[PDB]
Amino acid sequence: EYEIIETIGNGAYGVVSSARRRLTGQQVAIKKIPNAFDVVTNAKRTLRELKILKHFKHDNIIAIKDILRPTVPYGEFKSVYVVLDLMESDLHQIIHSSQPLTLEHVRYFLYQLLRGLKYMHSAQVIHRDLKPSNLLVNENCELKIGDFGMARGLCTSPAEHQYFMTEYVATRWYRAPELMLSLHEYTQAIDLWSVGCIFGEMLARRQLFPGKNYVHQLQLIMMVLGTPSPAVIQAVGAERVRAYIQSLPPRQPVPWETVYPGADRQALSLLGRMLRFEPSARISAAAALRHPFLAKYHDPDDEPDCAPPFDFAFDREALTRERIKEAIVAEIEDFHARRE
Ligand SMILES: Cn1cc(NC(=O)c2cc(C(=O)c3c(Cl)ccc(Cl)c3F)c[nH]2)cn1
Repeated sequence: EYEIIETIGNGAYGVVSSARRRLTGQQVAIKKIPNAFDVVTNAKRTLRELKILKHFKHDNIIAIKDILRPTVPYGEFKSVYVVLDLMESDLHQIIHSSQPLTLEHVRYFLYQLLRGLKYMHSAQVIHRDLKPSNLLVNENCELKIGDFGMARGLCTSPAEHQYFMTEYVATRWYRAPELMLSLHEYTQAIDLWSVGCIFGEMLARRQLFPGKNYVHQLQLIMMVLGTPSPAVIQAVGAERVRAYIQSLPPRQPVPWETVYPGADRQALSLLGRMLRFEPSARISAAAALRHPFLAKYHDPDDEPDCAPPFDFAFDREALTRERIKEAIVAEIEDFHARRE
C-alpha cells in the first residue's frame, strides 16, 4: 500500500520515514511507535495524541493521513504505524541556518502559528510545549504545529505529578512564568508566552531566554521584563522562590527597542503584548491575529474556531496496558470507519 523512500527520525516518539502511497504517488511521513503498549505512560500519550490529531482538521496543525491496520493476530500487534503530512524542515533548523529569514518570513510564520493556536485554543487545548523545533515547515512554507504529548485541558487530574510541579512542565527556555513560579493561573496564555519567545527568536535568530537552570532562567527573564510586580510576587507558590525574588532590588522593564535594536516597530508592539508576567495581561491568539503587524495576512473570514471543545476526561481514567491497547485499536477502527 506504501513504498518506503528513506528514514529520517528517531526517537523518544519512535521512528519516522518518508514514503509514498503506491496507488496515488503522494508523499507522506510514516511514524512507527514500536512496542507501543508495553509501557502505560507511553500508551497513554499515544492514545492522547491520536484523539487530539483526529479531533483537529486544520492546515496549521499536523494531520493523521492514515493509520495502518494490524494484518497480524491481535495478540501480536506490538507496534503502531501512523501516516502523517510529510514536512521537510522545522522552525529551529530554519532559524539556526544559512537559510533566509527576513521580516516577511517572521510575519508569515507567526501568522500561521497564531492561526493554528486560535483554532486549538478555542477547543480548550493548551499545547504547553511550543518551541521552534515543534513547528514543522514543508517545501511550500506551510507551518504545522505538532507534538501534542504535553497538551492538556483547562482543569486536570491531581494524580499527575505535573499538577503541582509546574516548573517541570515543558521546556525551560519557553516555559511561562506562571509555570516556573506556580502562579495558580494555568490557561491558553501559557502558549502565548512560548509564542513570544519564538517571535523574539525569529527576529534575532537566537533564543531569547536561554537560562542554564531554574534560577538563571528567572534572572534572564527579569533582565528584560524587570522584577515582577508585588501582586505577582505574593502569588508565588513556594516560599524559597518568593523570598529569592523579594531579595532582589526593583528593576525597571527594558523597552523592546533596546533588546532588539532597529527591529520593526509593529513587531515589537505585538511582542510586548505577549511577554508579560501576568497570564491575563497577555494578548490572546485570536486578538494577535487582529494586530497591525499581521495586517497583510489576517482574514477574519478564514481563521476558524474549533467546535466542539476537546475533552480530556479519558486521560484521567485508570486503565491497564491491555485496556489502553484496546482503546488505541478502537481509535484505529474509528478512523477507518469515519472514512469508509
Ligand atoms: C526533519 N524532518 C522531520 C520529518 N518528519 C516529518 O515530516 C514529520 C514529523 C511529524 C511529527 O508530528 C513529529 C514527529 Cl513524528 C516527531 C517529532 C516532532 Cl517534534 C514532530 F512534530 C510529522 N511529520 C522529516 N524531516
